[PDB]
Amino acid sequence: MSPYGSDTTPCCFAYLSLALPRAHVKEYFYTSSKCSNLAVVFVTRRNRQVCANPEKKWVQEYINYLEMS
Amino acid sequence: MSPYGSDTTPCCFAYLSLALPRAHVKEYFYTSSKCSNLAVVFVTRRNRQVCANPEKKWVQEYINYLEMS
Repeated sequence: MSPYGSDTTPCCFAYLSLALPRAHVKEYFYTSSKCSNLAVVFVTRRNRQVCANPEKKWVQEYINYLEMS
Repeated sequence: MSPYGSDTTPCCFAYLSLALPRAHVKEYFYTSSKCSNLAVVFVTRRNRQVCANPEKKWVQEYINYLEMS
């Protein structure tokens, strides 16, 4: 437990019109609530995370695909 | 290297006047360049990081102390 919650917080704002194939992605995640902008963090099969804003339809498609698969 | 980057940025904007003693900290560090605010991340002896803006004297002293020790 950390009594002091004023620590390093993962935040991000990015997007990509050409998203990596769904076969390379493992799952999706959302940026910290501390972030002024809510973004989606895709975790690849290589466990490498990337940030993309949910307003991109590809992100929606990938989220919709990863939520069902 | 990553041809496709833009991922979670460890950022922070906080401070604490009642900071933990130098015996509780191991070292200091700076926030990522993607951060809109430069902050200092202190790494405790428990591998727990914490942030504090360098504008605080405690941070300056701890930086000056941790840079030498």
